[PDB]
Amino acid sequence: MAGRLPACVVDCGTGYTKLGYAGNTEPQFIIPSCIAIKESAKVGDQAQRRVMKGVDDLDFFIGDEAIEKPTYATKWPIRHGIVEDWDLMERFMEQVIFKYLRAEPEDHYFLLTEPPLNTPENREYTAEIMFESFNVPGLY
Amino acid sequence: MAYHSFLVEPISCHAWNKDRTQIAICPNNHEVHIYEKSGNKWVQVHELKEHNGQVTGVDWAPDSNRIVTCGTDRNAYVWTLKGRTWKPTLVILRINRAARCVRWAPNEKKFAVGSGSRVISICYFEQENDWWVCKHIKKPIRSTVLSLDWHPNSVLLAAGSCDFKCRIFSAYIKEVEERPAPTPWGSKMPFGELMFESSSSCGWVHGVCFSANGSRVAWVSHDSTVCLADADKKMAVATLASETLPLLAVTFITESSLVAAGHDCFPVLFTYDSAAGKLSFGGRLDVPKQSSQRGLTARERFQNLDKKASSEGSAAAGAGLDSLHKNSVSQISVLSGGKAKCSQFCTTGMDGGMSIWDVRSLESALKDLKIV
Amino acid sequence: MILLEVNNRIIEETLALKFENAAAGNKPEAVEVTFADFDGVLYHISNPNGDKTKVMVSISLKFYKELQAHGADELLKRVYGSYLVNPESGYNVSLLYDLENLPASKDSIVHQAGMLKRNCFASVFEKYFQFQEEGKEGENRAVIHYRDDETMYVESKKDRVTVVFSTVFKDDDDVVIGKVFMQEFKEGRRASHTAPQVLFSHREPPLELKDTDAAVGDNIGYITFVLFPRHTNASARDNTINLIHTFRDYLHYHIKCSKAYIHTRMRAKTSDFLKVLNRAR
Amino acid sequence: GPDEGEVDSCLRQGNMTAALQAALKNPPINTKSQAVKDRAGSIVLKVLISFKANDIEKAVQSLDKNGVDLLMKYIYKGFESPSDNSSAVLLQWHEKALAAGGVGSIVRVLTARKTV
Amino acid sequence: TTALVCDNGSGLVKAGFAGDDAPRAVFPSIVGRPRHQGVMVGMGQKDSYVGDEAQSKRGILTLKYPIEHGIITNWDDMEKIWHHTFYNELRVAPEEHPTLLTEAPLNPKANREKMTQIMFETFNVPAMYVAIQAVLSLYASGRTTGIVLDSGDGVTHNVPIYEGYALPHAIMRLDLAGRDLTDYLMKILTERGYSFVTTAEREIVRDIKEKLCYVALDFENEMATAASSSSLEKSYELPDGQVITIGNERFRCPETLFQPSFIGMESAGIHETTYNSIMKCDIDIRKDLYANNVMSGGTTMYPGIADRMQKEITALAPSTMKIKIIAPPERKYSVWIGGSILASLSTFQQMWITKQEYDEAGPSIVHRKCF
Amino acid sequence: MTATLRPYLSAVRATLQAALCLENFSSQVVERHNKPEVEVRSSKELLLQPVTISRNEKEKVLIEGSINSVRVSIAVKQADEIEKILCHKFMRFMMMRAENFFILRRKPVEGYDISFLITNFHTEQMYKHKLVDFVIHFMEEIDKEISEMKLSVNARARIVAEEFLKNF
Repeated sequence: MAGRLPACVVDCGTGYTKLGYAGNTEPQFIIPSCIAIKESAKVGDQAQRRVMKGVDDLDFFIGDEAIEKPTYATKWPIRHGIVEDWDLMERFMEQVIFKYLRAEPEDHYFLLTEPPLNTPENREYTAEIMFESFNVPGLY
Repeated sequence: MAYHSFLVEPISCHAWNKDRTQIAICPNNHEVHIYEKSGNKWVQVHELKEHNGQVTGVDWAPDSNRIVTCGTDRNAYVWTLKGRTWKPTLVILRINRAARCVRWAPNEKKFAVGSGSRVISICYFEQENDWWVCKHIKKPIRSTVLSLDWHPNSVLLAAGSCDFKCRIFSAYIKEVEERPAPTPWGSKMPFGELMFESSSSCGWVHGVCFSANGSRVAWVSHDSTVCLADADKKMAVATLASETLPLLAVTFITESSLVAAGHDCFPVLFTYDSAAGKLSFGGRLDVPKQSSQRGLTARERFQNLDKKASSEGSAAAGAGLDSLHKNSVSQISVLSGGKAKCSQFCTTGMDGGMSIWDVRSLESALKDLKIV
Repeated sequence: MILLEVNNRIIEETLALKFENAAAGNKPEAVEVTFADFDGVLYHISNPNGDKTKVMVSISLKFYKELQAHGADELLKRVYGSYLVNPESGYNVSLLYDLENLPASKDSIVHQAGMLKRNCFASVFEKYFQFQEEGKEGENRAVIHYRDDETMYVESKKDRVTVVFSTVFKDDDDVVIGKVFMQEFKEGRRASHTAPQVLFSHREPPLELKDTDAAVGDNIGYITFVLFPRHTNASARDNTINLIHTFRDYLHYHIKCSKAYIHTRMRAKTSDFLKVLNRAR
Repeated sequence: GPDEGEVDSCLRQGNMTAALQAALKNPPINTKSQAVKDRAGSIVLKVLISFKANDIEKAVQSLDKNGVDLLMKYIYKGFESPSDNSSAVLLQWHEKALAAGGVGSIVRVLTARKTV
Repeated sequence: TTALVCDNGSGLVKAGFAGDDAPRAVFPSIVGRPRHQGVMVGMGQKDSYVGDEAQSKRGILTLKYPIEHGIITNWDDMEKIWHHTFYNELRVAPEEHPTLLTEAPLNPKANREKMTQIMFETFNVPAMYVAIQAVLSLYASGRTTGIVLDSGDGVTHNVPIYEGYALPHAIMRLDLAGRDLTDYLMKILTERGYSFVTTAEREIVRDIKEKLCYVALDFENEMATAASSSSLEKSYELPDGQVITIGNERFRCPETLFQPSFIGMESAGIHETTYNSIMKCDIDIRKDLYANNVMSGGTTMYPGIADRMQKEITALAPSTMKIKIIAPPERKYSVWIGGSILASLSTFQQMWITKQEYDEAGPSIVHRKCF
Repeated sequence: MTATLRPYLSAVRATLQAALCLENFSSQVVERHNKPEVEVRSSKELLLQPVTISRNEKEKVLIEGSINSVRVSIAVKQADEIEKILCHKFMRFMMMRAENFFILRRKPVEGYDISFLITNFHTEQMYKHKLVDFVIHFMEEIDKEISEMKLSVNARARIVAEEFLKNF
């Protein structure tokens, strides 16, 4: 059973994420849920607003190697009062999927993980994303 | 003239001893303390709780000092100052859900009622009950009462209703009274009977007021009709509606002029003669207790880095209304000189303050009525 | 940061570890793999031949039938037929890295063997290169249906090597970009003063292969891609093939990266109205 | 109910003030049929779309308070129906009707038991 | 009610409605955006201060008016200013009302699509057409026929008309504007010894010049005079409480129109350069043209230049025929008012592309394989 | 400026002066627990009229009122998918933040484009007419913000080759 490709698991841990590939017998990965962006706050010069035109103005890196990045604050979209960066978690996972795993989420199937004490809105806004951004054939 | 909120109660009603000294209040929720005219300061005098149905109206019989209490429970009582505190003394009724308003048959004979249950629970005292008891006008009425006024002969009654139809009634009880004098509106005067009507189902009648002897009567609905019936014009009637914001209150202040107030918070005058439908105004009555010199630029600066409502306007000079007229004004009454010769008048609001007022500046006219 | 490699992060590190392990003589654990890439890939990997000292990668795609028709095989017999291998079943072909297929310098192949995807594409693109170099029009076009709500072919002309396309538009909110921003490429290159011909075509495939204005006034992208020899030299070529073997697939992923992003503005904005809403007081 | 020929007579004769007083004449208040009401509303709205901005205030000052209240019931009747930017000419009518009646003319439409 | 007429161009914006006596929507066709760390961070400011607000804040801002391959290139910075029009000047939608747009002669290919892409997908106008600005001037004069000068802040052009039939080979478009003047003009401050001379003072330079400059009457007489006088020198306040007193420069640098050669630039001087229109024109008309010489712009409001350019032109010209040279009060301001008033000839609308035409093919209904 | 908006919203605020009614009653036949009174309206004579108010030809408002609680809904000229679904990436985003401001009839209601649930509680909670003098006009400003997202989003269209091709 498949899209073109079968199901796989990510366990989306609030320290490290873990996963493996169709046919293996282990998580091939158990890995830092972390990402680094400069937040040194001297917001200055040549100003612009209200215009999403082609950029020269982003400075960011993701995963275990983002831990090395200087002035880049290696944040963690783990859940720890910080929750709101489920916004970044999309772009983050888009990197993971298409660029670390180097994969195709409209062809595979998926299983993903949540805590018992979960509220709806943070997932359900990401459900348009799951089926319009990630456009998966099926998941739960 | 003068104002203060000694503490910021949502004064939902006010009542007194006839010397206007001990202010009782309908509070927030179910928590009363009475305060008193400490010269002109306001200082606590009582704690009351045991009428537990919040509070609604009352009828403080203000000579005899008997607050018949009402609200969202049949633990409704003559509260009386037992020397110690105002304390309960039970009434028995056959209303349900609530009592909104209560009304001494003017000679304090009994009171009339407005129920949470479509009805007039006509309530009469029994020494034998140790308490009141009632009988009911469930019919010919259809729905219940918001406002009440006995005609001065005290067995004759007017009311404003959620049954809308602007009807005049009799409610004599054999075991406390005898039937009243040949009422020109209609004189079938036993229990529960209908004297007269004006065809007006025109909003739920919200204020009812006799002229200075009740030869004519006014009404208003909360839908803000303003209206009358006059007997000597041969059971004549009148109706109008205001221009301004919807009514809180109206009263006669003669047989020919009345004070009205609404969500505009300022009072406006009304004037009349006897020209049937010729209902007529007289303009806004008040002048604000404020002047333009108010300000404190330091906190205006501090809280223009923060931004809560931080784009200014004179609406804020009345906490949204302008005129110092607040989140809202909430009641009006005459203090002294009365519905003929007033020397002072007063008003309440959501701010919890006493206010007293500029009357006799407006004394500037003579005589009234014209048989038209 | 958003970049990629033709060899895979997932694969190179694990199998170079398996080959660090092969150098050490180490014993197995159970690998088998299937997955996907751009271009509709079914990757595979395995413990083939049952035993403690082999690995095999394999791959399968439907339109291999349109591709084995072409002599791709010979460059690959050099670069990868340096290694000793056989096709697996169900897969088109497979690479047996038997741990006795490993050299002294075990690293040296790893990158190359991983980059094989695009390199298989390049192994046949060279024929249209050779057709252009031999001065040949129209030669032997590689009509492939890699995709099918889309179309493509590779072909040649004496001056210039070529590819052509189709792709059906789904939404007008896409079309309003499609029929605008490539016309600030087809009329706009001054700050990007390099590019070969690329013609995105909201209706128009070229004439030897299909014919122009074959869409709903805008509803099919018959894109086309044609090379100046300042690309068809033995160099500027390679850079560019790499982009192309991801381009629109990768782009249509970047779309969503940017869709997500606006919600910064929107977070700020919506939070601003939550501020503004107080001011009624 | 109103008379179509009576209103068109004033309207075609340039007696726009008479067209107004005629189009307001004998309102369908007592009829429970909405169709007879909408005929009167179409008569009145045709007059309202036919006016000149400057002439509105002359015509509005000719009405008594009952005419202004009835007019507000009709302006409201117009406003339920978007089309032809009718609401733009109606807003200019309202501005004059409001200047003549005052806000009590709004209150009285909001109180009505039966209406146009 | 309305249809929309604008000086959408260089200098200030100078817009109004159709038919008005005056442009009214008026501020610089240039804007600024903070050049700074906003050290009082969170002080509630948006990222731009615009023309008049740009000037109110010009010590704060980065500003744009792009490459002399056009007037501008990221016209999608007037992006912002489109809204600055629609709301911040007006509070209205263009999408409501038929629009009179304008563009110059000889614009390179892509213009009109890239424009109309916005003008209908974005500005969504009911229907529109685009004018060329020269004869707008003659409408105000009530004329059709003569030679029309533009020199401005965007551009220059030199335009023969004959009730239409305007000359494709003897109309003379040129990049030139008052825009350009300052690069020579401001190097002089080191002759002035001013250790203090920047970019933002260019506007004050332009100020002093617009207050006190004129074009020299016979320049070596002026040079001998500057070599012998300083009544030339005239005082000017500066923002801390200073004055500077300066004023030979005030007509020295005002020679460069005859001497582009000042930057070593191989261009002829002004009237000589311009004469070539006429030289390429019909020859017969060159009598009658003596009465038909129409001249205008903000750049045209200087003293001394008029008699100078006449005598200069006269150094090219025969005598022989009856002169009229034609340059009105407010010629600088005037052009929008003539173009405003055109719309009264409602005929002017009938040319209009509607949004339908623009939708159906695209603006491929009208762009630039079209002539 | 769009100046008949002044007649429009001055007449809105003249309606919201004629009829700033909302004040409370609980019960007289059925329970004291004050309801979504505008939803649960049984009968007319106690209550405000049901109403609708065009601006033009697509644009209009609905207002409906129990004597104590009220609906609004408002309709917009716009009708392209490029107008709608794109701003509805926001009208999705919007609705949890309605839970942070408490008076939406929380949906982008069709025939209109939105709706509101309004009640007497608010009249006792803080303030007076500065409230509606904010609200009715704030409601335009959040429409003028569509122009703000407009150039924003159109400039996201100007992201396009400005990345992919401009890499080279």
